[PDB]
Amino acid sequence: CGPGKVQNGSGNNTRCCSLRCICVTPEYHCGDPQCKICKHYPCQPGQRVESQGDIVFGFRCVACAMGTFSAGRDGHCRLWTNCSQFGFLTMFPGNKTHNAVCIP
Amino acid sequence: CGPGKVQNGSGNNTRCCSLERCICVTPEYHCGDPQCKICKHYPCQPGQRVESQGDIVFGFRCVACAMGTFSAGRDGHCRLWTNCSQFGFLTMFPGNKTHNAVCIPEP
Amino acid sequence: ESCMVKFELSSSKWHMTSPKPHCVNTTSDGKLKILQSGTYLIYGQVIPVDKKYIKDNAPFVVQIYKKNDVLQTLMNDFQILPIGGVYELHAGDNIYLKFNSKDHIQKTNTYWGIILMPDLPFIS
Amino acid sequence: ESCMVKFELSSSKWHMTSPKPHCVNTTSDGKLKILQSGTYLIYGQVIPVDKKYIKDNAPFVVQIYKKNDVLQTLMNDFQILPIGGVYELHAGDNIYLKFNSKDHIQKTNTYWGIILMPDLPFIS
Ligand SMILES: *[C@@H]1O[C@H](CO)[C@@H](O[C@@H]2O[C@H](CO)[C@@H](O)[C@H](O)[C@H]2NC(C)=O)[C@H](O)[C@H]1NC(C)=O
Ligand SMILES: *[C@@H]1O[C@H](CO)[C@@H](O)[C@H](O)[C@H]1NC(C)=O
Ligand SMILES: *[C@@H]1O[C@H](CO)[C@@H](O)[C@H](O)[C@H]1NC(C)=O
Ligand SMILES: *[C@@H]1O[C@H](CO)[C@@H](O)[C@H](O)[C@H]1NC(C)=O
Repeated sequence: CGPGKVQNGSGNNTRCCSLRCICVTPEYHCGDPQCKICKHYPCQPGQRVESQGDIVFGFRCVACAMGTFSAGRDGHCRLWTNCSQFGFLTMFPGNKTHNAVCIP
Repeated sequence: CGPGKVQNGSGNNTRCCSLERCICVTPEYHCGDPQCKICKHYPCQPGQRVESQGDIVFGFRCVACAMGTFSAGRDGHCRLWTNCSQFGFLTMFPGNKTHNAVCIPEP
Repeated sequence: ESCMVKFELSSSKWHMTSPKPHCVNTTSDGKLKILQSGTYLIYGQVIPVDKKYIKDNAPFVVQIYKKNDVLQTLMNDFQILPIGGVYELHAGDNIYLKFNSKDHIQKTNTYWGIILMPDLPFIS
Repeated sequence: ESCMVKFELSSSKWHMTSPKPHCVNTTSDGKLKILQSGTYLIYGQVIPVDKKYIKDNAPFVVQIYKKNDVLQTLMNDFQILPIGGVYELHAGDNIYLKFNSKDHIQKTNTYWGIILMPDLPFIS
């Protein structure tokens, strides 16, 4: 999973805990707040997976917050890639559906 | 609604009790309780009856239709084959579970 | 001056505070026939078998009866099921349980019973 | 003696049999702390709101915690569920309820409590 983070579970219960475990299997999410088990609740592009509940999660497939994107069913708002701080300028700025492209 | 019956319930909970066991007559609807207090919806496929296990609340599964019978609809009731030989005609097509037997018209 | 009984499935025997409790005249079926009127508390857990040991498509349902009138109707996806609650009845009422299929029921660690409720007048 | 420490959710008041019960030192928020060790009986019904009234699609779950570890984990599809069961406990045990969303419960007609267990040395 990661060097400075904690691997727990196998197969679809795979997740990366910290010293907020995050299920790493795509379109799989923590079912409990402690992320004891990973559940299956896919979304669509431009949507994340909100999980209201304090012992067992229910799942709403809310759209992506402004400034982010998600181009897959997994339902995770990954942050935009600021080409400027990386070395390039941005050809297309990017939206909820899509991440920015960089001009070499 | 039925000759040896009286009508019970309305809409899709309609049922005609006899004798006191009842049958939901709205298609693909079946008694959910032993007393058939409510009719539930559990469609099946041709050649399949609807077994109902339970002593207070029924569970359902689309078991196939017993041999010697048939069911050409989704309602899930095994209607009996037409034995024309004991009834008066001969049979062209013997029939299977999905369809009813056919009998020959000329004789 | 307490009146408490408990039926276990494994032993099939009631465990009581007294040999002949004043409040009840139990049946070894698992049913019970109360004698004293007042506030009661039906309790007990009902542990079913695993969903792989099941046989029929019948759902897990547990009912509680007052005479022949239904009192409670519970159901879950074949996990632990606590039953009962506070109820006040009168002398000579039939209290027992009906299931959907007795083959759902695992006999180990399944129990029920009733206690006569000492009145609570204080508050906090 | 007889310590039944009931807690209605509407009034948020612990209806009690005794002024300061021998077995419990209750709290106002619905939690409690065990005083005397021994056998107990958690009881109570939990009335949820109607399916129409719910907002979030979070599942209906009711849990029981002893200290920090889990004691009971119940869940049904928004119907009346009873809680509790017989549990022997040590002294100073926290017994409280955590459910995923405090928004979807009926405060009216919802109660929980614990009772001390009189010894049961008789069988029939
Ligand atoms: C038995 O199952 C077969 C499934 O194909 C069906 O056979 C019938 O017989 C004719 C023969 O020419 C088939 O071409 C047709 O498919 C069927 N006839 C009709 C009118 O549908 C049929 O479902 C079953 N046959 C009987 C007699 O029950
Ligand atoms: C997001 O940007 C991409 C890149 O041009 C574009 O093809 C896509 O239509 C955009 N989507 C929205 C919703 O703006
Ligand atoms: C059955 O009848 C009820 C009216 O009581 C109606 O609301 C429902 O749509 C009907 N069909 C069903 C339950 O499939
Ligand atoms: C108690 O129950 C038994 C069940 O066999 C019955 O025979 C007996 O008459 C009951 N006791 C009384 C006092 O009715």
